Amino acid sequence: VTLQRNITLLNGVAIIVGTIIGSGIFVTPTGVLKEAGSPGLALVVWAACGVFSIVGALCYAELGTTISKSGGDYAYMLEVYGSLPAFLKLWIELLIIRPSSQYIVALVFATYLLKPLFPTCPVPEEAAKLVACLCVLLLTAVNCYSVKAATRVQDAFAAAKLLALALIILLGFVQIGKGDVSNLDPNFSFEGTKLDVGNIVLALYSGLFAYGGWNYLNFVTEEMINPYRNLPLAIIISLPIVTLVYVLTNLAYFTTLSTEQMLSSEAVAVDFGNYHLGVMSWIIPVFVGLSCFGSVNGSLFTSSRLFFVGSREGHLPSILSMIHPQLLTPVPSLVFTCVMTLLYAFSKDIFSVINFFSFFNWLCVALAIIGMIWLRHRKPELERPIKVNLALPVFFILACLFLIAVSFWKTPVECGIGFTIILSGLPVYFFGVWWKNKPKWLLQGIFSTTVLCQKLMQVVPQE
Amino acid sequence: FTGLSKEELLKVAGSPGWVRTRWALLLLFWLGWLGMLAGAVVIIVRAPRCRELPAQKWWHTGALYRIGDLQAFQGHGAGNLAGLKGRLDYLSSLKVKGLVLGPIHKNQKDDVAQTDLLQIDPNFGSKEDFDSLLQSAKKKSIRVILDLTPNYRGENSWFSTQVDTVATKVKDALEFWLQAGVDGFQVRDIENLKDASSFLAEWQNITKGFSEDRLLIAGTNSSDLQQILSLLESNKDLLLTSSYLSDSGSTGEHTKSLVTQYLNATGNRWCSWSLSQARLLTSFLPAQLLRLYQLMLFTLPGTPVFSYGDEIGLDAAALPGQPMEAPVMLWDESSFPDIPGAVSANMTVKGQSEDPGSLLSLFRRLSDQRSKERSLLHGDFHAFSAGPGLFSYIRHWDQNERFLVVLNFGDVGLSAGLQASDLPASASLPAKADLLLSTQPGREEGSPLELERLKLEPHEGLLLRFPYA
Ligand SMILES: *[C@@H]1O[C@H](CO)[C@@H](O[C@@H]2O[C@H](CO)[C@@H](O)[C@H](O)[C@H]2NC(C)=O)[C@H](O)[C@H]1NC(C)=O
Ligand SMILES: *[C@@H]1O[C@H](CO)[C@@H](O[C@@H]2O[C@H](CO)[C@@H](O)[C@H](O)[C@H]2NC(C)=O)[C@H](O)[C@H]1NC(C)=O
Ligand SMILES: *[C@@H]1O[C@H](CO)[C@@H](O[C@@H]2O[C@H](CO)[C@@H](O)[C@H](O)[C@H]2NC(C)=O)[C@H](O)[C@H]1NC(C)=O
Ligand SMILES: *[C@@H]1O[C@H](CO)[C@@H](O[C@@H]2O[C@H](CO)[C@@H](O)[C@H](O)[C@H]2NC(C)=O)[C@H](O)[C@H]1NC(C)=O
Ligand SMILES: N[C@@H](Cc1c[nH]c2ccccc12)C(=O)O
Repeated sequence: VTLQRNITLLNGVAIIVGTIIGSGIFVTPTGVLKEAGSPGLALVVWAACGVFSIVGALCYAELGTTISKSGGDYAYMLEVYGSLPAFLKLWIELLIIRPSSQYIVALVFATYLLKPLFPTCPVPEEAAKLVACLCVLLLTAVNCYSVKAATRVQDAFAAAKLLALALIILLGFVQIGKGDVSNLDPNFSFEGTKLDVGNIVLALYSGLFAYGGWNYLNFVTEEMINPYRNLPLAIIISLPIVTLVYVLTNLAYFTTLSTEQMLSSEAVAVDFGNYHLGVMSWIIPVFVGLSCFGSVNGSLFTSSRLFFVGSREGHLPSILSMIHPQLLTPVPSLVFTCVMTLLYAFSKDIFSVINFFSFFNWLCVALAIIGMIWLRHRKPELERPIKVNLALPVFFILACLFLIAVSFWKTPVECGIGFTIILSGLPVYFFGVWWKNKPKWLLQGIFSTTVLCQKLMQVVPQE
Repeated sequence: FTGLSKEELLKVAGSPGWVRTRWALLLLFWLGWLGMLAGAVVIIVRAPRCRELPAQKWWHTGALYRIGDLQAFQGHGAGNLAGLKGRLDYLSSLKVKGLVLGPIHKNQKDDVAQTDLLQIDPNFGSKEDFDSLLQSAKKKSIRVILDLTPNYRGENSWFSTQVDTVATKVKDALEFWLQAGVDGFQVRDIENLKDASSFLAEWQNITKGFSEDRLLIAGTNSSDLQQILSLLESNKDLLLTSSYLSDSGSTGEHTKSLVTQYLNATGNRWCSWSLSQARLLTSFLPAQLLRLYQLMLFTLPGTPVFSYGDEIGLDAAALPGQPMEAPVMLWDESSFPDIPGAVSANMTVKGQSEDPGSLLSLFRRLSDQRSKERSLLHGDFHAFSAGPGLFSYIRHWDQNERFLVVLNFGDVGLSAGLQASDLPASASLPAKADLLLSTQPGREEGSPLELERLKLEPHEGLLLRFPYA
C-alpha cells in the first residue's frame, strides 16, 4: 500500500508555476519602484532576480536528481549533516513559516475577492477571516478526496493565472500601439536614489520575494513518473517562462502609469484595470484572487508530503505515516496541516512572521548547497547523471551570504529573536528522539491514542 | 509500528456504529462549512456601504505656485524660459500641482491700440521656447496656468478707456492660448472691470467649452464678503483669490469666525485660500506667524495658492535694493549683488534645505501630507469651539485617517481647553491620538499624546492624527 506516482510533466510544471506566481507580480512593483527610482533600474533588478532564480533552480534540479528520496530540504539536508539539523528544520517548518504561508495567501485571496463589493472601503476583517477559513477547509477536503482532483485544480488555476497575465500583456501592448511614448526619458537615464549598499540591495531583496516558491518539486518527488528526467525538465521549462512574464508585466506596468502613481497607490493591477478596462474593472481583483486560490492548494500539497516524510524517519509521531487503504491519501497529515493553518487566524497581527522567514528561507538553501558540495567531496559516482560544473553552487553560496548580511543589516533585533526560537526545538528533540525508554503508561497512552485515531480515520500503515 | 496492522484494523473497524460515526463526523463537517458560509454572507450583507467619490479633478490634489516676476525668479540677466525648464526639478521636489506664469504679453503703457495679448515678448522667451517649456512641464506632471492681464505696467487693471474692445481681445486670445496647450487662465484686479460678472461668466463658459479640465482664476483686492458673494452669484464654479484673510492677523477666534462664515455663505463649495491675489505672505505677517499660516492653509477644504519664495519666508523689507512688488529669489550669496554679505544662510534656500527645522522642510512635509490621504484631499471639515486664542477643527472623509488641527493664535501660552467637541459627526474624538509634527522646537513626534493636559506654547500648531473609530 504505497502512494502511486500520478504527477506528469505537465502537472510538474503546473505545480511550480502556480506556486511561484501567486501574489508578487501584483504588489511588488510598488516596492521595487520605491527602492529603485528609475524604472530601468527596476527592470534590471527584476532580470537579475530572474537569472539568480535560474541558477538556484538549475543546481536544485541536480541536487534532487542525485538524491531521489522524497521530501525536500528535510531529506537532502538529513542525508548530509546529521539527524539533529533535520529535526530543527522540520520543527521550524511545522511551527510558524509553513502554516503561516497558507493563511497569509488565503487572507490575500479573501480580501481581493471581496474588494469588488468594497472598492474604497476596507473590507470587514470578519468576512476575510471566514472566507480564508472556508477556502482552507474546502481545499483540504479536496486534497483528502484524491490526488487527481488536486492536480486538475492546480492545472486549471495555473492556466487561469497565465490567462490573466496574458491579458495584462496584451492590454499593455495595445496601449503601446496607440502612439505611446513608453516613458523612455524617465526610463533608465537618472537612477534616482541609487546607493552602493543603501538601496540597490534593498531593491534586490524586495525583488527576490516574488521569485520564491520554485523550491517545491522535491516536496513531491517519488510521486511523479520517471523522476530522473521529468524533474529537471519541468524546472527548465517553468523558470524562464516565469522570468520573461515577470519582465514583460513590469514593462507593461511602467509604461502606462506615472511613477508617482505607483509610489502612492498600492494595488497596481486595480489601477491598470480601471484605466484600461474602464468597464467592469472589478473582475481584475477577482482573477488575482483566483491567482491566490490555486496557490494555497499547491502549498497544502507540498506541505502534507513533507510531514509524512518526517513520520517515516521516526521524528514525528507514527500517526502521520498511515494512509487510507482505498483513497491512498495521507489523511492525518492533511488534517494536521489544516488545523495548524486555521490556528493562525486567531492572531491579532500576521506580519510578524516575516522577520524570521526572511533569513531562514535563504540560509537553509545555502546549507543545502554546502551539503551538496560536501556530498560531492566525500564520495563520487553517487548516481549523478547531470554532473553540473562546480561553479554555480559557489556563486550561489556567496550570494546567499550577501543576502544573510543584508537581512542582518535590515532587521537585527527581529532576526535575533527569530533564531532564538530555533533553539526551542532542542527539548522537543530530546524528548522525542534522545529519550526512548519511557514508562509503560506513556507508551500505552500513545498507542491508545494512535489506535483511536486509526479507528475514526480509516488509515493503514505504509507497509 | 505503534498501531494496528491492515488485517486487524479491517477486522475491528467493520463493527456496526463505527461505520456510522465517521459518516456522522463527515456530515457534521459539511454542516459546519455551510454554517460558516452562511455567517460570512450575513456579515457581508449587513455592513455599511461606501461613500461616493467627488469626481476628483487635477487642481484639487495639491497647492498652486505663483510667479509674479519671472525675471527675478532666477536672478537678473536671465529672463528666458530655459531657466524655468532647468528649475522645474526644484518645483517637482516641492510637489506642487500647478504653476502660474506672470503676464508675458506686450504691455508698455495705456496705449490700447498698441497693446496685443497674443504676441510673446522676446525678452521673456519665444513661441517655440514656450512650447518647449510647456512640454517639459507636462512631462514632469506640472500643469501650467497662464496669466492674461492687458495692463500691468500702468495704473489701471485693464485700460483707462472703454473696456469692451479689451473683452474682445481677451476672447480672441482665449483660443489662441488654449490650442497652445495651457491648462488654465488667470485674471487679476477685476475690481476695475465694469459689470465684471457677465464677462467672467462668458469666459467661464468659453473655457469649459474646450474641455473639462480647464480652470479660471480671478483675483480681487476687496476683503468684503458681500462683494465676493455677489461676484460668485453667477460664477459658482469659479475660483476667486482675494484679500479676505488679510483683514486681520493673529486673531484667536476672529479667523475662525471668518472661515466659518465664508464656508457657510458659499454653500460648502470648493474655494481658494490665500491672503492676497499677488503679494507675499510676509507683507502681511511677521516672522513668528509664517509656520502657523503655512500649517493652516494646507489643512483647509480648498486649494491653497502661494507666492514664489514664500516657502522659505522671503522678506521684502529686509533688503533696500529689492523692490516690494518684485522680490529677487535668494539662491546663494551671489544672487543679490548689492551689499554682499548682507544675505544670511537661514534666508538662503541652500541654508534652508539641509536644516530639518527650516521653513522649506515644513513646506515640503505639508506638501507630501496634502496629496495622499483622502481626508485632506476631499474630506469633510468640522471646526469646533475651544479656549480663547485657539482654532481647532477636524478633517474626515468617510472612513479613512482622521486629522485634527489645533492652532494657537494667542500671544501668551495657555492650555488646550478643548472643552466639548462640538459637531463630532461620525468621527468621534478619542482620548488618544498621534502627533505627526510640531511647529516649534521640542515636542518629539511619533509618540502618542494625551489631549486633556495639552500645554500650548505661544504661536504653535498641532496636526494630531487618529484612525477610524
Ligand atoms: C454659456 O454660459 C452660460 C453661463 O451660465 C450658460 O448659461 C446657459 O444659457 C443657455 C442659453 O442661454 C442655456 O444652456 C441655459 O439657459 C444656461 N445654462 C446654464 C447651465 O447656465 C450656458 O450653459 C453656456 N452656453 C450656452 C448653451 O449658452
Ligand atoms: C483696493 O486695494 C486697496 C487695499 O486696501 C484699497 O484701496 C482702495 O482702492 C479703491 C479702488 O482704487 C479705492 O476705493 C481707493 O483707491 C482705495 N480705498 C480704500 C477702500 O482704501 C481697497 O481696499 C481696494 N479696493 C476696494 C475699494 O476695496
Ligand atoms: C450661515 O450659517 C450660520 C451658522 O451659524 C447660520 O446661523 C444659524 O445658526 C445655525 C447653527 O449653525 C445654523 O445651522 C442655521 O442655519 C442658522 N439658524 C439660526 C439660529 O439663525 C446662518 O443663518 C447662515 N446663513 C445662511 C444664509 O444660511
Ligand atoms: C537667522 O535666524 C534668526 C533667528 O533668531 C533671525 O535673526 C536673528 O535674530 C537673532 C536675535 O533676534 C540673532 O541670532 C540675530 O539677530 C539673527 N541671526 C543671526 C545669526 O544673525 C533670522 O531668521 C536670521 N537672521 C540672520 C541675520 O541670520
Ligand atoms: N511568491 C509567492 C508567495 C510564496 C509562496 N511560497 C513562498 C515561499 C517563500 C516566499 C514567498 C512564497 C506568490 O507570488 O504569492
